[PDB]
Amino acid sequence: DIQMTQSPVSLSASVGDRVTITCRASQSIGKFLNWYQQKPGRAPKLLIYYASNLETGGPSRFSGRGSETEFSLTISSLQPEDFATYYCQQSNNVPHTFGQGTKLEIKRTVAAPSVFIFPPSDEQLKSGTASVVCLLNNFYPREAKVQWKVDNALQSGNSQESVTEQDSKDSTYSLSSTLTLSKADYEKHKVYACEVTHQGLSSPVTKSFNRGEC
Amino acid sequence: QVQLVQSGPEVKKPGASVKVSCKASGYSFSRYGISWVRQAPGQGLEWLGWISGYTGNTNYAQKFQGRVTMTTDTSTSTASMELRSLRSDDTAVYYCARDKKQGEVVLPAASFRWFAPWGQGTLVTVSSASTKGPSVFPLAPSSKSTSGGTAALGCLVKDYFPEPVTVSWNSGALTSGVHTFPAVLQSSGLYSLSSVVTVPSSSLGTQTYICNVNHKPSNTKVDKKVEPKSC
Amino acid sequence: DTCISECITPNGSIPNDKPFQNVNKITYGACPKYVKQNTLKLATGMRNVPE
Amino acid sequence: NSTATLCLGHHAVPNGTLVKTITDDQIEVTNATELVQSSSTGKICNNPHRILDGIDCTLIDALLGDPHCDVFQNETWDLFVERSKAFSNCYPYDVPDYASLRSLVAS
Amino acid sequence: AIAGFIENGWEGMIDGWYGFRHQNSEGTGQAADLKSTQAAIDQINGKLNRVIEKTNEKFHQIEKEFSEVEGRIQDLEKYVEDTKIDLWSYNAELLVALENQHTIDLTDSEMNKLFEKTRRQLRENAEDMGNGCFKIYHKCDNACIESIRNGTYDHDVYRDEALNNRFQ
Amino acid sequence: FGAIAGFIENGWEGMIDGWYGFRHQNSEGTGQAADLKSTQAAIDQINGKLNRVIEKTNEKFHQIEKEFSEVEGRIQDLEKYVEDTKIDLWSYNAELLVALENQHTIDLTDSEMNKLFEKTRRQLRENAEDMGNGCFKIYHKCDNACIESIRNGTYDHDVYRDEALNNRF
Amino acid sequence: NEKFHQIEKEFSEVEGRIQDLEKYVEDTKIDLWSYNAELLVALENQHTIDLTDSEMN
Ligand SMILES: *[C@@H]1O[C@H](CO)[C@@H](O)[C@H](O)[C@H]1NC(C)=O
Ligand SMILES: *[C@@H]1O[C@H](CO)[C@@H](O)[C@H](O)[C@H]1NC(C)=O
Ligand SMILES: *[C@@H]1O[C@H](CO)[C@@H](O)[C@H](O)[C@H]1NC(C)=O
Ligand SMILES: *[C@@H]1O[C@H](CO)[C@@H](O)[C@H](O)[C@H]1NC(C)=O
Ligand SMILES: *[C@@H]1O[C@H](CO)[C@@H](O)[C@H](O)[C@H]1NC(C)=O
Repeated sequence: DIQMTQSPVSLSASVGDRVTITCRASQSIGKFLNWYQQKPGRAPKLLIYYASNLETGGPSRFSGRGSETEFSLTISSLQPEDFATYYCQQSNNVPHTFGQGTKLEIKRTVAAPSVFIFPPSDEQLKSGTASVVCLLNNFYPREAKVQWKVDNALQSGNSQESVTEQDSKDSTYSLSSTLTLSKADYEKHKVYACEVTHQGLSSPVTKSFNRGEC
Repeated sequence: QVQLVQSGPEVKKPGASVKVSCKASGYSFSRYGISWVRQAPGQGLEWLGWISGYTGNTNYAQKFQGRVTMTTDTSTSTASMELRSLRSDDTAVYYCARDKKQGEVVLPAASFRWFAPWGQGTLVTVSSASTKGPSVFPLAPSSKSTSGGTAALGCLVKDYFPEPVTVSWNSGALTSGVHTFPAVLQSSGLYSLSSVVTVPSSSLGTQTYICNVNHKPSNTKVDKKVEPKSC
Repeated sequence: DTCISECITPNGSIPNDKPFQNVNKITYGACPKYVKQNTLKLATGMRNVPE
Repeated sequence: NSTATLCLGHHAVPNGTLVKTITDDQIEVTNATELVQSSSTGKICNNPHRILDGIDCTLIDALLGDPHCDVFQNETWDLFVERSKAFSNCYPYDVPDYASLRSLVAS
Repeated sequence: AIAGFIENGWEGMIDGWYGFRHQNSEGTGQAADLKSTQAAIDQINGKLNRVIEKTNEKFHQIEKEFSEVEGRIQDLEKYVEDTKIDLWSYNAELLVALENQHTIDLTDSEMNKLFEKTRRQLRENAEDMGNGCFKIYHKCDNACIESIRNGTYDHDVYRDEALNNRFQ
Repeated sequence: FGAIAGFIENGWEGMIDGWYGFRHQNSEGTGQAADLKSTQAAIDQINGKLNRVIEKTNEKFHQIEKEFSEVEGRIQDLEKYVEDTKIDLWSYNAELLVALENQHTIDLTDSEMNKLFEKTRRQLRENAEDMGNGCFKIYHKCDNACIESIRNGTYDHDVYRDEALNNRF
Repeated sequence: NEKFHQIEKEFSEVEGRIQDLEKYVEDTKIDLWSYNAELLVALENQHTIDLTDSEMN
């Protein structure tokens, strides 16, 4: 299989910017390289075919160059519609292989998260399980680390994270980490904390609660 | 104009077989081929195979060989894709796309060796599970008013299958500061979801906050009033 | 080093059992001809048809 | 049984190799060999050619007789190897058409 | 259950490149054809020898790397060397492409030769099943199968039996 | 009175829906149909060599001067000689390439016609005879559905074997 | 193949750089044409044997 390597995997830019993303092939593919644009909830759409050809009806600001092993896609001036994920794909040999994709994201000033923590709702423990939710709201950039500590003991393998896409107005992210335990395990300990480390603070922030105390 | 229309979503058990159909219009079906691409949740694109509408010849990716069989019907301008011995691995959105001109020799720039147009996509979920109703637990505003001014409250929708579930606040009345997170798949094999909103902490004593969790595959409608803990 | 090799490149000695070479266009001795390809596969069997 | 069946066939392997022809970028054949030498040991073998290691000396420095190149007087070679670390340590000099004098001495 | 070369290849035949699979009253068996196997290998060995046959021995040449900008003469030294490399790179690309097409052609030819050689032996005693196999219309034991494989099969011995079986 | 005739020293200007095909004459009349698999098999090979002749990118920037406004002598003689040598060698390569390519294309398209004929010969077995002109005399009544079964490779020779052999002898 | 005034290909004196390039140019040409000739007769003879075998069949 021919391995396609896209660079970069993520890119932050402003409207009006000029951006170039790169596709590399493990062996020569001639000019049989296609570019597809995918917006979050939609199917992919062809943008550039055979290395340099703009798909009919496509915006003139999109252009592509390259041959053999090196390729590029250029946007002359960024537009609101252009923030999406871009894939390059080779059609020279079978199986057809895709690149891992380049995600175009809106650039923004740094914003620290506002952390919230929630003890398991008393009804949930009546059912038998306990879910502690740690919320990070309206932060940029996406990179963040969330560590759970129960009675100062660091946890591992019992939490799941979920991140939203960039907000339509402020272009920030939001993250939810859910520590799941059994009711028996949950009642054994007292303090429950989630520690958040992010670019927007000089030192990590910890929000905690005491079980059975409000 | 030129268009590909796919069949509806499917849900299947691990041992089963699924069959997706692709309906074409706006071009001669028999002069082109159809390729099949799938996309796992939150993942990149993956090519499955290709079939010619001119000859019926097929090319499958090595990893699906044996498992997939693709057919085409000229009389109804329809291509189909059958995947057998399914797995949780196969849970993805499956696309069809026109690919490769047939019946004539073509120079490279006229070869149509590119995927266009694409179908809307067919969603296939493979899990050892049955449709079940969602469960909602309140995420009450904690701490000392949380903070002097802005408080966060929410709803956790738990142990439901399959996707998706609507969530609104105050019957769509509250739409600012709201954040509904993408569902996550628990090892239990059932999804889980949270929806939260930030609101002025002074509004907690006067305003009532109710999350409405609407699920259709189980025909379940749950409303949850989220109020602060009183000690 | 203490070895025998007919072909010398600035990268060191290379064998000449292959007709072509991608190490260096600067050579001395009995050397393969320098080409730009990194690999050229010469079939030594028939078409492979499984099953 | 009143009849019999006799089949003719050829061998096959589980995992073959891809090669190119005039018409096809990749055909699976049972076996292939590589025709492009692309690796080296990193070392220059001292046989069968006579290799003269300059060490700190360039050929022109050994020709003129830079003191730290005195060891190269009357030397011969099939291949003279000049190193990056080489340096001159005598009187500052300049050779118009340095490349030509280097070529004809080295030849 | 047995099928010939028109359909696929045999991964179990590791004693040769071409051969026979049979099914008769005594059972089933497999045997490689040695002379046709070596006929293809001899040709592949030969092109491996010819590809390497001419020695390329060069000594003092021109300089190909330069540490200073000089202009006209250096432009020419670089252009000569880049011209040489592009032409040899073309020759290398064309050579393997032609050789590989010929290797594929000759090995396909050895298979057809063996099939037609068998067809000529059997004569009216057999029919082409269309899958690379012959239906031998007479009781052919192991010693009868070997006589086909070693080219001593006498069609006249079984012709009367076979023709009766062929036509009602 | 037009009798059909096959590919032996004869092409078909009337067949426009494919590169290779069948023409038949039976009780229901005469007909024609293209064979799509063998047509595309020859086209796929031509497409593949069209892709390979263009696959290399020849990208050059600063080179040598090739036109001169003044007589200079030795260095200019060498620059002209280098470029003239390069052009003659590439011209030879271009001439030999299209010669080898066309010879192979003519061979592979001739081969597809022979493969299709032999593929048909194997189907009919002892129910037909080679008329020598590229046609088969099918020695049994073969209606339109019987012709299509030959064209789509599902023709069962045992169904008609008794009838065919009785007509042959 | 019609060539008239070319480069000098034999030299009576040692000159260095320019003569090194003149010799390299001519040796490169001859090796490429020697390859073309060797491949030509090999390809042609293979085709001659094939076409004469084909006429018999
Ligand atoms: C002739 O060949 C060209 C490309 O080689 C192709 O585009 C064109 O369709 C062909 N002509 C016909 C009539 O098929
Ligand atoms: C050989 O060395 C050159 C630099 O002198 C370098 O560019 C090239 O990649 C090297 N090749 C190998 C195979 O070491
Ligand atoms: C091919 O088979 C070998 C075993 O002989 C295995 O090690 C290798 O990974 C296989 N390659 C592929 C691409 O499946
Ligand atoms: C050929 O095989 C038959 C049957 O085994 C045997 O009788 C005969 O001697 C063999 N001939 C040769 C030359 O091996
Ligand atoms: C082949 O043709 C026959 C006769 O028209 C028909 O009955 C059969 O269904 C066809 N099979 C296929 C695979 O088209």
